[PDB]
Amino acid sequence: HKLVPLAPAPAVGQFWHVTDLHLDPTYHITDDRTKVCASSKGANASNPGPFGDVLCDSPYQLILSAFDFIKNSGQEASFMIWTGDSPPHVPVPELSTGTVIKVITNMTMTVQNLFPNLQVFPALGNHDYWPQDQLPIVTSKVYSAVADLWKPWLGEEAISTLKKGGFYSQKVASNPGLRIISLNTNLYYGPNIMTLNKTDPANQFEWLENTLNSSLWNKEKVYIIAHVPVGYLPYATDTPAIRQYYNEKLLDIFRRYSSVIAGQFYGHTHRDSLMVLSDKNGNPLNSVFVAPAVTPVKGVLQKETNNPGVRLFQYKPGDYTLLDMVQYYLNLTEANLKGESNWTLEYVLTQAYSVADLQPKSLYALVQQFATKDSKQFLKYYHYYFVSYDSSATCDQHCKTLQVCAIMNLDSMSYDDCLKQHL
Ligand SMILES: *[C@@H]1O[C@H](CO[C@@H]2O[C@@H](C)[C@@H](O)[C@@H](O)[C@@H]2O)[C@@H](O[C@@H]2O[C@H](CO)[C@@H](O)[C@H](O)[C@H]2NC(C)=O)[C@H](O)[C@H]1NC(C)=O
Ligand SMILES: *[C@@H]1O[C@H](CO)[C@@H](O[C@@H]2O[C@H](CO)[C@@H](O)[C@H](O)[C@H]2NC(C)=O)[C@H](O)[C@H]1NC(C)=O
Ligand SMILES: *[C@@H]1O[C@H](CO)[C@@H](O[C@@H]2O[C@H](CO)[C@@H](O)[C@H](O)[C@H]2NC(C)=O)[C@H](O)[C@H]1NC(C)=O
Ligand SMILES: *[C@@H]1O[C@H](CO)[C@@H](O)[C@H](O)[C@H]1NC(C)=O
Ligand SMILES: *[C@@H]1O[C@H](CO)[C@@H](O)[C@H](O)[C@H]1NC(C)=O
Ligand SMILES: [Zn+2]
Ligand SMILES: [Zn+2]
Repeated sequence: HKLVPLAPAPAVGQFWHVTDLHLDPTYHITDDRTKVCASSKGANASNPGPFGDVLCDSPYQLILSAFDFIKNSGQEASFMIWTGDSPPHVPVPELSTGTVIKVITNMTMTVQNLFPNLQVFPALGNHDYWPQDQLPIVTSKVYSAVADLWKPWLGEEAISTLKKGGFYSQKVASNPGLRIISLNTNLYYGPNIMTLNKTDPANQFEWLENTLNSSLWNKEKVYIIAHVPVGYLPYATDTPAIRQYYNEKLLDIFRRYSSVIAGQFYGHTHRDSLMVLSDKNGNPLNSVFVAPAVTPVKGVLQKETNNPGVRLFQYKPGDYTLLDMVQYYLNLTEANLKGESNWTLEYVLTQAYSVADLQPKSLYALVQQFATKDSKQFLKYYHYYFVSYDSSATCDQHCKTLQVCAIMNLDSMSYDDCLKQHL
């Protein structure tokens, strides 16, 4: 037979996920530690170095080290997802629309300059707007500016919806049959006073339903990406990450389409968390991966924070089932002491937890293990939750119940049931 595609001589696809870069262009080592970074809001940086400080957002040197690590890692990857939050945590009057656009431009061009051939799928974060959190339900300067910045990666239809509402879907050029849906979940975030009481802000739910329907009929698989996740904040009691009304509506769509959705990937929490979306009777439907931040920032009172992280997913080519996740990190104290970075493997999920893959069943069974008393699996998970920032951090019985309940129960009814039974 002539002119047949050439067969291979077990291939695995891979993609990167980076999030919550939070560049602080003010960062510099100075004798007066209240002047190291505007993101410390006048507190003395604790022990600052070239790669940052726990009381500061990311120096450019830290962000560049993360992307240089990716570039030089020897990992092949066919795309990258980037789930938002580029400007630093400074007060509203210290920023502006133009300043926000300048920072997002810097990060976008850093990526485009270092990875000219790599398609990247961004999502907007709640800090990717001026004033922060107030992302609107109609077009805006920011939405237009990111549409221009991200045009190398996005087709006409995606640019159109991004300009209008901050969301889009896009085919993955290197992966026929895979579509990325990039939601603007900041429309559902509590502090957003521009969307209070709207049943379908920016018509994103209607759009999402229609997009998933078309993916079904076009035999596509979907990865969902967004900044703010669904479900419950695992360190708090009964505090959904987005407003309850919206969390419930979004989860209803995700459950119904859970056979088309092969992955969900979020940021915002600056922590390494898992969730398993199940139906009301506890049949696992969809795996959810919240990635930790590059920035190590924390407030003055907060007891723990994260080390900087970036992560890589492995998936089945042409099928898009998730096979593994490799979490990398920077030991910030180690890097700052010597002045050179050593981005390094934190863990491989299948090896760390002795699971076969990232399918909902495999993670659902793992979390049953977490729940057993003195589970070594949960102890490891809690260490990884802060990206190995503090091995002596402990999670008492109340803390663990809040964590496990949030991992397994993404809707209000299931979550409440879990707390009533175990708290
Ligand atoms: C769900 O999608 C089907 C399929 O529609 C087509 O296939 C998609 C992959 C995409 O290419 C769409 O643009 C296509 O229209 C919808 O069924 C079609 O609906 C149109 C009217 O809008 C009708 O003229 C066609 O005959 C329908 N085709 C079939 C096979 O039924 C369907 O309406 C969508 N459902 C919902 C609830 O949105
Ligand atoms: C993004 O911003 C950084 C600095 O905020 C720019 O970097 C300057 O030059 C080198 C590398 O180009 C940095 O290490 C320095 O920190 C920066 N200079 C000064 C005086 O601080 C970088 O060029 C910007 N990138 C883009 C694409 O705009
Ligand atoms: C990151 O690097 C720091 C500094 O090297 C490590 O700090 C060690 O912390 C343990 C307690 O957790 C101490 O007993 C050691 O003496 C410290 N080592 C040094 C050389 O100071 C820290 O453990 C590292 N983080 C990880 C996850 O390995
Ligand atoms: C910062 O640290 C120095 C100690 O070297 C101290 O004199 C100064 O008052 C501190 N400022 C604040 C706000 O903690
Ligand atoms: C809007 O407010 C009313 C009453 O305050 C409430 O019944 C309704 O569910 C709210 N809608 C949304 C989308 O929050
Ligand atoms: Zn953030
Ligand atoms: Zn955020």
